Formats: sequence, structure tokens, C-alpha cells
Amino acid sequence: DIIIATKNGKVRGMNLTVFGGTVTAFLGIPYAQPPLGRLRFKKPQSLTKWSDIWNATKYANSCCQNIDQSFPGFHGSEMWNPNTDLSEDCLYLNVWIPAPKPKNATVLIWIYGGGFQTGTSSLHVYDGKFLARVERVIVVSMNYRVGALGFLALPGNPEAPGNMGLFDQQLALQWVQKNIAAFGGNPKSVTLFGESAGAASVSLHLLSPGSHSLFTRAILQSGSFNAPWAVTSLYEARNRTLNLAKLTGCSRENETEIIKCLRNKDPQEILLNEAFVVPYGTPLSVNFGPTVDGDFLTDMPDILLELGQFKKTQILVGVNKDEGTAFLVYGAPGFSKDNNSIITRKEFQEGLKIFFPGVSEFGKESILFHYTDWVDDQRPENYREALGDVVGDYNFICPALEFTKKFSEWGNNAFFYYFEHRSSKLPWPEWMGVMHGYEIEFVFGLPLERRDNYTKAEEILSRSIVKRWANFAKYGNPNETQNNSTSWPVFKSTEQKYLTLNTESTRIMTKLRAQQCRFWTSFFPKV
Amino acid sequence: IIIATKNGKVRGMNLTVFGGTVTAFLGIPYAQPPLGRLRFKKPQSLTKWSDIWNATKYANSCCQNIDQSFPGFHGSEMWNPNTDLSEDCLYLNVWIPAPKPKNATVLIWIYGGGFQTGTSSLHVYDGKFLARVERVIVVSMNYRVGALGFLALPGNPEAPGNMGLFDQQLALQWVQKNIAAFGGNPKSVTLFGESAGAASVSLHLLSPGSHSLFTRAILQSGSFNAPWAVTSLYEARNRTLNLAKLTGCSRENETEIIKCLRNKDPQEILLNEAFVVPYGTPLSVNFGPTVDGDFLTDMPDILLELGQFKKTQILVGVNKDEGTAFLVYGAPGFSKDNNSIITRKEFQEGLKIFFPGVSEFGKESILFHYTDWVDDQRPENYREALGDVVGDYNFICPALEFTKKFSEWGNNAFFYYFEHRSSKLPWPEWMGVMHGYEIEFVFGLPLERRDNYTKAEEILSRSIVKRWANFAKYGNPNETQNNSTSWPVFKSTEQKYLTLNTESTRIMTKLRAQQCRFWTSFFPKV
Ligand SMILES: CC[N+](C)(CC)CCC[n+]1c(-c2ccccc2)c2cc(N)ccc2c2ccc(N)cc21
Ligand SMILES: CC[N+](C)(CC)CCC[n+]1c(-c2ccccc2)c2cc(N)ccc2c2ccc(N)cc21
Ligand SMILES: *[C@@H]1O[C@H](CO)[C@@H](O[C@@H]2O[C@H](CO)[C@@H](O)[C@H](O)[C@H]2NC(C)=O)[C@H](O)[C@H]1NC(C)=O
Ligand SMILES: *[C@@H]1O[C@H](CO)[C@@H](O[C@@H]2O[C@H](CO)[C@@H](O)[C@H](O)[C@H]2NC(C)=O)[C@H](O)[C@H]1NC(C)=O
Ligand SMILES: *[C@@H]1O[C@H](CO)[C@@H](O[C@@H]2O[C@H](CO)[C@@H](O)[C@H](O)[C@H]2NC(C)=O)[C@H](O)[C@H]1NC(C)=O
Ligand SMILES: *[C@@H]1O[C@H](CO)[C@@H](O[C@@H]2O[C@H](CO)[C@@H](O)[C@H](O)[C@H]2NC(C)=O)[C@H](O)[C@H]1NC(C)=O
Ligand SMILES: *[C@@H]1O[C@H](CO)[C@@H](O)[C@H](O)[C@H]1NC(C)=O
Ligand SMILES: *[C@@H]1O[C@H](CO)[C@@H](O)[C@H](O)[C@H]1NC(C)=O
Ligand SMILES: *[C@@H]1O[C@H](CO)[C@@H](O)[C@H](O)[C@H]1NC(C)=O
Ligand SMILES: *[C@@H]1O[C@H](CO)[C@@H](O)[C@H](O)[C@H]1NC(C)=O
Ligand SMILES: *[C@@H]1O[C@H](CO)[C@@H](O)[C@H](O)[C@H]1NC(C)=O
Ligand SMILES: *[C@@H]1O[C@H](CO)[C@@H](O)[C@H](O)[C@H]1NC(C)=O
Ligand SMILES: *[C@@H]1O[C@H](CO)[C@@H](O)[C@H](O)[C@H]1NC(C)=O
Ligand SMILES: *[C@@H]1O[C@H](CO)[C@@H](O)[C@H](O)[C@H]1NC(C)=O
Ligand SMILES: [Cl-]
Ligand SMILES: [Cl-]
Ligand SMILES: [Cl-]
Ligand SMILES: [Cl-]
Repeated sequence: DIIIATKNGKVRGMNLTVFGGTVTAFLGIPYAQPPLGRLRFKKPQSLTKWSDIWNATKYANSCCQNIDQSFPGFHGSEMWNPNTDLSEDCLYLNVWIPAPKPKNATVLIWIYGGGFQTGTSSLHVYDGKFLARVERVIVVSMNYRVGALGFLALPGNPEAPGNMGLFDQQLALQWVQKNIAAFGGNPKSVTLFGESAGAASVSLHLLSPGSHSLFTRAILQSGSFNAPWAVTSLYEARNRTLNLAKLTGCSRENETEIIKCLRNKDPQEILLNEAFVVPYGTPLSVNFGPTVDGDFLTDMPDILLELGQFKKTQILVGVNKDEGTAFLVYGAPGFSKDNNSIITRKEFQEGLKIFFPGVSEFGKESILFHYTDWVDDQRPENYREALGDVVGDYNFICPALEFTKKFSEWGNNAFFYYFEHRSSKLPWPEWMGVMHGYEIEFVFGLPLERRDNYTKAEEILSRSIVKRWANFAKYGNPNETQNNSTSWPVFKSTEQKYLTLNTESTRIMTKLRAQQCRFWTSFFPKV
Repeated sequence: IIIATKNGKVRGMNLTVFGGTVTAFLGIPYAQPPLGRLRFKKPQSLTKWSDIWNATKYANSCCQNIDQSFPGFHGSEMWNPNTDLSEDCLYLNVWIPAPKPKNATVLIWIYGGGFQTGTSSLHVYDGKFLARVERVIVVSMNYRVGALGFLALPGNPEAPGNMGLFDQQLALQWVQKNIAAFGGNPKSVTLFGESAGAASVSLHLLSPGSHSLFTRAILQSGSFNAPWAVTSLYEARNRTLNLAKLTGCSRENETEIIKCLRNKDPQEILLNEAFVVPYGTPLSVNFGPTVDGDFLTDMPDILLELGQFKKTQILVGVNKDEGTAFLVYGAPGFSKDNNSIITRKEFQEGLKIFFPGVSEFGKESILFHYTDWVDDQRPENYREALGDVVGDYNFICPALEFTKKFSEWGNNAFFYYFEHRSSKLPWPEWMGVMHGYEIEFVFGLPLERRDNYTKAEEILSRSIVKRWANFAKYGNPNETQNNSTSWPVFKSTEQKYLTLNTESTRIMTKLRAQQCRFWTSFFPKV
């Protein structure tokens, strides 16, 4: 029968017959205790033992979220929505093993995104039944406490220290370091890879000293800690704890007695509050995310990066072509799913204070002027393409580019990619192009299947990036093959080579958006 | 050779040039000397003279302050007057081809000097070559400049402002009533100036009074929409009162203020014009054009947009290093004897000297816009940046913006781009094609081979002479030859212009569109 003896107990999975083969999927193994009762809003502890054999054979609890229903019934909005009922006992992990059980297969651990408030491992696209078989590697998947339950930070106080959600991952990565050799995995060749908050969490694990021995390499897909939304300042994050307690009716006597009120009230009672906690919110506001807790993160991430106090390893970071367009349909004026969404001049201007509330009028006019240099004016699609690039470069494109530039300075091979392919089955309209988060379908090898109505060009592309994603994990270079493939050069600060991922042609280019990103580096900080 | 004018007879020289000869009349009076009572007032028309004027010598130059920054340097004193200074300076010079032509087209030169210096008597302004090779008539002028030519008390005819501009207008009116007897068509007259005549010719397109004195215009590195061209009537009246207390003359009425100012000797007025502006720029026009109500109905930018101007052909153009001539006159780190490599800080200090009143946030905006280098290693790059932020904002962008709005009313605008640096340029090489050195090639000085001008500088000067003259005659700059690029018109959409260099002249599109887009659409906010 199919059972593996953990250093922790016994768990069994299933047979998933894939592509005409088989994989071993142990899905929903706990790596910590149910964080309710006497232990929530705090870091997780190591789980003791179970005597009954654990049936780790169905998607465990998605951790509680504020479920997005701004457009009910639509696929693309309900696609990222958790596939499992919500609660606080949510600290499980999925792991798919290629069958037959391998010898020292390279391990990959996916960190889901969602802006440190949403997201869950149980989603259909975060799944590695493909990656496990096509390249014969082990794929691990985790669920961490998201929102105010894993990122409520009272600095120094153990009862709510901060970045507990990031500590869930550190414990989840510790489980794989303890007992994945029983599954057949190589605890020495372990690659992190995430997206939009996982890529941000992947980068934060390059900083945390407690994780310097728990993985080998990193892959950052449209995310990094130097993004303006990744880490919030300490005495602004500690504040949004006090206003939360002020919100739930808790008057202060000291700073410790208050936490016990935070615990008594209901789970969804407090997630109702993750929207009012920040008054000047914006569609890219992280109301409760990572911060400087002194234990997980010694200082602000930009300081440790500049001083070079991070894990010296090889990374694979890249962005998509139209990251910013996903955030315009959630509040920006004149932007809808069922339009073509043309805008005039100042709906871009007022489309700036929605994303830049605390910026001077000179700052917004500087943003407007720099993104107004038209190649063709009377082109009506100008201002909507401009606003998408404004949100895209400020939040994901440049933060990933300059991170690699600074990471490359310390002498480790880094590779950058630019995803320009729009999937045919993307349910959102065409004006949003290659949208944020819709490249992971290719990363997990979904087009590799013929029954999802994916065209042949996309599956050749999916098999291409799955091969290099896997090759980088085992070897350190995301090479395709030799004697028929386009070489992926290393990114370094002087030439800044990056690889394009599309169906037309995988090209080598230099200095991605160097003219645009210079604004957000050399001028906008001075505004 | 002797002739007769409408107010007497002049007696002119003869100039043996190019083997041929050309007749000159240097120092003809076109206005009564504005001395004593008549100073600060518009020029009064001249009277008959019983004598017969001998126009055989360059007349005196108007009272001005000498550029003594570099004593002994030919480059700084090339623009200093060669005649003795006096207020009796409203004279004009005419050059006429031999034999006397039938109806030769006339070209009137307006000298520059920031409305503070300059004269017709400079060697760079010698028209004896233009009249010989093209058989055209070139007429030079002398107009009052400085306080004695542009003192502005708006409304009061004792000092109404723009008298220097009226000195020009009276000199044009002299041409259309005398040049027919000289051998030229009065109704085919072309105006060409440089950097203050270019701004003056640009102003003659706006004044209804001068609509009848010329046919077409030629602007060289200057326009009325330049930021230094026209002073607002507010501050222009401060500079008048600032000049009063500097000369101990602050009194009740402006009748009494001009009385003492009219009684004080000229250099007591001249030596104090550097203090009328508290925030003095190397391009600070102490006393220039004003919105007086007589020459300019209102501010010039509103007349260009509304459309009450003389509709005709123009020929505008600038050079690629217009701004570097002003960097050695106050900008720190820049100097004439040194490769003027500056740091980033010396670039910011230079910005404060040329942009005193604008924001700090605005100074960082013009900084960041001009640091997208083609090559980051280039140490020269910060030096070249300051040279163009003051070249575009002052000369390049206003000139391009002038023809764009001028041509939009159905007129034929022709834009050039003088790229060649003269081999005889007495200033160092880091300044490139400097502001005001197109004039040597416009007047045809390199054609006399007794000077150290390369052959590549003659055929350039010889070219520029024909096109300038043909534009005066036929309305467009043709050059009669098969192998020479036909200069197309400048319009708002495609924006074609012709560069002028020694190797060959090619045409380009939308000169410095990226840089001026910052000065057109972003700088007026900061
Ligand atoms: C589009 C869904 N996603 C999970 C795809 C992988 C990416 C997360 C995007 N994403 C979403 C978001 C948008 C729509 C639906 C669900 C979540 C979001 C939603 C709210 N209220 C507040 C902040 C964010 C947010 C903040 C930072 C980053 N970096 C990404 C973010
Ligand atoms: C002398 C050379 N020039 C007449 C070219 C033919 C150009 C005049 C440049 N030029 C000069 C200047 C600079 C150095 C030496 C002499 C004059 C100048 C000097 C002072 N104090 C104040 C204003 C200006 C000025 C103002 C506006 C414009 N548009 C040009 C100007
Ligand atoms: C699979 O690979 C792992 C690691 O790649 C091997 O384990 C050890 O790897 C280290 C590298 O740091 C070597 O120094 C050791 O010599 C390796 N072990 C041995 C016994 O040689 C491992 O051997 C491979 N095979 C299995 C079954 O794990
Ligand atoms: C990509 O390049 C790596 C080298 O960086 C190749 O790695 C070698 O792979 C073979 C087995 O395929 C190993 O025996 C070698 O030890 C590897 N070399 C190393 C680790 O330096 C890799 O094969 C390349 N990818 C492909 C598809 O050929
Ligand atoms: C006309 O305006 C000028 C400036 O606009 C006045 O002169 C000076 O302005 C500077 C501006 O920084 C001040 O620092 C000085 O204090 C001003 N001068 C004096 C004497 O206070 C000028 O005063 C104005 N004209 C009149 C007649 O007052
Ligand atoms: C061409 O260059 C020569 C020097 O190489 C100049 O010669 C000088 O000319 C001046 C007249 O301006 C005389 O006073 C000097 O005595 C000459 N020097 C020598 C060494 O002969 C010549 O003048 C230049 N050409 C022109 C037209 O000025
Ligand atoms: C599961 O798959 C394995 C490998 O293909 C096979 O040997 C086994 O018979 C299958 N069924 C069970 C119940 O293990
Ligand atoms: C703290 O939160 C309160 C809530 O309104 C408010 O004073 C402000 O947003 C924060 N103050 C500081 C100093 O961060
Ligand atoms: C797009 O549809 C929205 C729906 O409310 C509307 O507000 C907007 O004006 C439309 N844009 C157009 C028609 O360009
Ligand atoms: C010189 O001027 C005289 C008039 O005095 C004229 O007759 C003659 O043609 C001119 N040119 C010469 C002599 O070459
Ligand atoms: C005026 O100059 C002319 C030039 O030949 C000559 O008659 C004489 O030098 C002057 N005439 C008188 C009357 O002084
Ligand atoms: C100006 O003031 C003086 C002061 O004595 C006076 O005599 C003169 O008549 C006044 N002029 C006018 C025009 O008001
Ligand atoms: C250039 O000359 C000026 C003249 O004072 C000087 O201040 C400046 O430092 C010089 N530049 C260099 C690099 O020496
Ligand atoms: C330039 O214009 C005139 C008048 O229209 C014409 O006679 C002459 O041939 C033209 N020159 C060229 C080169 O076309
Ligand atoms: Cl008035
Ligand atoms: Cl001015
Ligand atoms: Cl008064
Ligand atoms: Cl010849």
C-alpha cells in the first residue's frame, strides 16, 4: 500500500495517473498545530505526533480570507478564490512525488501570492501533478496564515511579534528539510519559487538568517521585497494593530493586555476590519504584511540588500508585460471588464491619485508627463496603456529589475525573463494583455495537457519554461538544451541581459524598460 | 558716385571687391539726433540739410557698455563697437552693386546684442560682399539700446518704451522712401537679424505700424516668444524706478523723474543698468521690448495665438550650441581657458544662475530630463548638458515653437540648423558652434580667400549667401543647381528642417522634439 513514515507519523496519499503515467500525491499533511485556542497571532510551533494514520488525501483548510466577489460568477475573478472552506487551522502542506519514487529528485516549494491577504495552495493552478512527472522532481506546496492572522506585528512582544505568516513558511520549509528524504527528495537541492507575494516572500527568505540553511535557490515571479507594497514601516505596522484593537472595542492599559481581546472575538469578525485599518488605501495596499520584527527580519530589506547581508545563491526573477492592468478594474475610473476602456487625459490623472494618494501634484504631473511621450498620439488606446504601465513599473517591473541589479553586484548568477505571451483561455478582455499572475499556468505545465483546449504553440512554450524552471532548480542555469536552444545569459549590472518568453521568438534583449524605470529610481524618490 | 535722397544728397564710397566694385553709403542720417530734450522719446523725422552729406565713413555707435570681460581676446571684443560712442547714433549704411541695378531686392540687417550692445559698424556685419555676389542691396541700421533705447514708462510719451524698435521702424520707413532712387524695389524688402534683431524682426511682424515697411522675414537664433525677449509691463516699470534711485532721482511725478534722468550725463545712466534686475542672469535683458500700446498692442504671445500679425514668409533657424556662449559669464566651473569639465553639483549651481526664481523641485526636473546620457562613462556630459538646457530654453525651443505657430496660419516657414563650427573660432572647442557665428557665413566673409577660411567654409558661406538672397527675392530659399537639396517648408505635422554643415547639408525631422517637449509641456508648471 501507499504509506510513508514521517519523522512525525504516518501519512498516505493517492495515485494520480497523469499523461499516461503516475505520480504520488500526498496532499494535505499538517506541519504545525491548529493555530487556535491559546496560540494564534503568534509564531507556529513544531508538531508533536499523531498515532492514528493521517489521511492526507484531500485539500486541507484554505486559510481565512476576505473573499473577492466584486464580479460574481466570472472565472478570472473567482479563479484566484480559495477552493476550500475557510478557517484558522490552515497550516498544512501538499507535496507531489514522481512515481516511481525517485532517488534524490530536486525539490521545489511554491509560495502562493495574494498580496499578503489572499491566496491559498488549494487552487487549481498552484498544482504540481504536471511538474512532478514531466521533469521528475518533487513539488511542495504550503498554506500560511494570511492577513492579520500571520502579519499582525507588536514589535518585541512574543504574543504578536510579526511575520508569523512568514514563520509558517520557515516551519514548512523545515518540514521538507526534516523528512522529505522519506518521500525521495534531495534536502540539499531545494528551490523556492513564488508569485506576487510568494516571490516577495521568496526574497524575504534570502534575508532571514533562519532560512539560510533550508533551501538552495530562489525564483521570483513578479515580486520582490523592494516593491513599495512588500514591507510596511515598523511604527506604521505596530500602529495598525492598535487601531484594530480600537476598532474591535479594546481600550488600552498596557501594550500586552490588549492582545487578549484580539483573540476572544471571531475570525471573520476581524477580517471584516482589514479594509478600514488603512484610511488612505489603494488597490495595491497591504494592510497587514511583512515588517521588521527583529527575529525574522533584522532590519529593513533595502538595508540588508545594499550591505549584502543575504544568502549568496542563484536566483531566477522575472515579470510579465502588463502587470499593472489587473489592478485598474478594481476602482480606477473608466475601467471595466466588458468595455474596451478608453480614457481621456485626467481620468489618467485622477487614475493616479487612486494609486498615489500621498504624492504632490508635481509628482503626479511628473508621472503624467513622463508617460505621455507618445509614439502615436491620435491612437485612442494611449492613456489606458499608459496607466497600466504606471502601476506596472512602479510596483513590479522596476522593483524586480533593480533588485536583480543589486543582487547581481554580489557575484552570483542571476537570470531575468520577460513574459510577453497572452494565454488564449484568459477570460479577461484583450486590452489588459499579459496580465499579472497568468504566467503560472505555463510554469506549472497546464498547457502541457491537450484536454484543456490549449493550442500547440502554448504547450511547446509551457514545456520550454517548465524545462528551464526545472533545470535551474537542479543545476543553477535555466538552460533549455544544447545544440538547438537559445542561451539564457546571466543578468549583470553592466549589460543587463534578459530573456523573452513568448511564442513568436525567445530573444535576448538588454536594459528592460531602462528609460521608464529610471524615473522611479532617480527622480520619483526625490519628489 | 553721388546721388540724391528725399532729404538731401549723400556722397558714397566705392569698394573694389572680387575684382568688381560695389558702392557704399556709410553714415546716412535717418533721424534727428535724440540729444538733450529728444532723448528717451521716439525718433523725430529728419529735416533737409543744405550741405551734401558725405557718407564715406562709419557713423558713431549708440551709447553702450563695452564687453571688457576678456581684455585682448579677439573673441570677446569682436562684438565691441569700432567707432566712438555717442547718442548721435541714428544713422544707416547702404551697399549697392555696380552697375546700379534696376529693382534689386533689399535686405535690411538688424544687429543683436541682447538689446544692450551692438552696432552696424562691426566687421561681421559688412554687407559689401552680399551686394557684389548677389547684386542685392543690403541696408544696415543703428538703433538705441539699453536704457536710452528701451526705458519703459508705459503711457508717457517722454519715455514710452521701445524707442529702439521705433528707431528700426523709422530706418525701414527711410528705405521705402529712398531706396527706389538708390536702385531697389521698396515693396520687396526682407528683414534678417540675429538673437536681438531676430527678436526685433519677429516684433516687426506683430506691430501694425511696420506691416507696410517690409515683405518677408529671416530670424536667426531669436524670436519674440523667447523668455528673455519681452519684459512684462510690471517689472519693466520697476527697472525704470530702480534706475531712478541708483541715479539719485526718486521724485513724485514721472515728468520730474525723466527730467533729471534727461539732465544726467550718459555714462551715469549706462554704468547703472547692471543693477536694475536684482536676480541677474547672464541673459538678463535690463531694458528691452515692452508692451507699450503703440508698437505692441498687447503681449506678443497673445498676438501670435490670436493672429493679428503680418502673414508672409519667414526663414528661421538656430545653431546646435546656442547656449554655451553664456556659460563663461557667471556659471561656476566653466571658463574660456580650460576644458570646462563640471561635476553634478557644478551643474546644479549653474542651473541656479540661469534659473534663479524657479523651484528646487523644478531644478531637479530639468536636471533629470537632461541626464539620460547616451554613454555614462563620458565625463564631458555634464558640461554639454548645461550648455543645452540654456540653449534650448532660450533659443532652440522658442524658435521651433515660433515657426510652428506662425506656419499654422497658412504661411511658408523654412527652418535651418547651422551645424558647422568656424575654423577661425577664437573660443575653445568645447563650446562648439557658438551663438552668433552664423553671421560670418551669412554676410559671406569666408569668400574673400585672403582670410584663413577653408575651402569647405567658402562653399558653405557661398551657399548660405545665395539661399538667403534667393529667399529675399523669390520667397523661398532655392539655389540654382541640380545637386542641392530643395529646402521644404516647415509645417506643424511633419516638421522638416535643413541642417547646414561643410560636408553636405541633409534634412531632418522634428528638431529636438524630446527636449523641447519638456520645455513646452512641463516647465511652465514648475
Ligand atoms: C490576481 C490574484 N493573484 C493572487 C494572482 C496570483 C495576485 C494578487 C494580487 N493582489 C490583490 C488582489 C487583486 C484582486 C483579487 C485578489 C487579490 C490585492 C487585493 C486587495 N484587496 C488588496 C491588495 C492586493 C494586492 C497587494 C499587493 C500585491 N503584490 C498583489 C495584490
Ligand atoms: C556679443 C555676441 N552677440 C551679440 C552675438 C552676435 C550675442 C549677445 C549675447 N547676450 C549677451 C552678452 C553676453 C556676453 C557678451 C556680450 C553680450 C548678454 C550680456 C548681458 N550682460 C546681459 C544680457 C545678454 C543677452 C541677453 C539676451 C540675449 N538673447 C543675448 C544676450
Ligand atoms: C543524491 O544527491 C545528494 C546531494 O546532491 C547526495 O548526498 C550527498 O551530497 C553531498 C553534497 O553536498 C556530498 O558531499 C555527499 O557525498 C553525498 N552523499 C554521498 C553518500 O555521497 C546523495 O548521495 C545522492 N543520492 C541519494 C540517494 O541521496
Ligand atoms: C544545463 O547546464 C548544466 C551545466 O551548468 C548541465 O549540467 C550537467 O548535467 C549532467 C547531466 O545531464 C551532469 O552529469 C553534470 O554534472 C551537469 N553539470 C554541472 C552540474 O556542472 C545541464 O545538463 C544543462 N542542461 C541540459 C538540458 O543539457
Ligand atoms: C520692483 O520690483 C523689484 C523686484 O521685483 C523691487 O526690488 C527688490 O526686490 C527684491 C526681491 O528679492 C527685494 O529683495 C528687495 O528688497 C527689493 N528692493 C527694495 C528696495 O526693497 C523694487 O523695489 C520694485 N520697485 C519699486 C519702486 O519698489
Ligand atoms: C592667417 O594666419 C596667420 C598666422 O598663421 C595670420 O598672420 C598674422 O596676421 C596679422 C594680421 O591680422 C599680422 O599682424 C601678424 O603679424 C601675422 N602673423 C604672422 C606670423 O605672419 C593671418 O593674419 C591670418 N589671416 C588673416 C586674414 O588674419
Ligand atoms: C499506484 O501506482 C503504482 C505505480 O504505477 C502501482 O504500482 C500501483 O499498483 C498503483 N496502485 C496502488 C493501489 O498503489
Ligand atoms: C496611527 O494610526 C492612527 C489612525 O488614524 C493615525 O493617527 C495615523 O494613521 C497613525 N499615526 C502615526 C503617527 O503613524
Ligand atoms: C465603459 O463602461 C462603463 C460602465 O459604467 C462606463 O462608465 C464607461 O463610460 C464606458 N466607457 C466608454 C463607453 O468608453
Ligand atoms: C569708383 O567710384 C567712381 C565715382 O567716383 C565710379 O565712377 C567708379 O566706377 C568706381 N569704381 C571704380 C573706379 O572701379
Ligand atoms: C566729405 O567727404 C567727401 C568724400 O570724398 C569729400 O568731399 C570731403 O572729404 C568731405 N567734404 C566736405 C565738404 O567736407
Ligand atoms: C509734477 O510735480 C511737479 C512738482 O513740483 C509739478 O511742478 C509738476 O507740474 C507736476 N506735473 C504734472 C504733469 O502733474
Ligand atoms: C576651469 O576654469 C575655471 C576658472 O576659474 C576654474 O574655476 C575651474 O575649476 C576650471 N576647471 C578645472 C577642471 O580645473
Ligand atoms: C527658386 O525660385 C525662383 C522663383 O520661384 C525660380 O526662378 C528658381 O529656379 C528656383 N530655383 C530652383 C533651384 O528651383
Ligand atoms: Cl500702456
Ligand atoms: Cl526679461
Ligand atoms: Cl511713482
Ligand atoms: Cl570658386
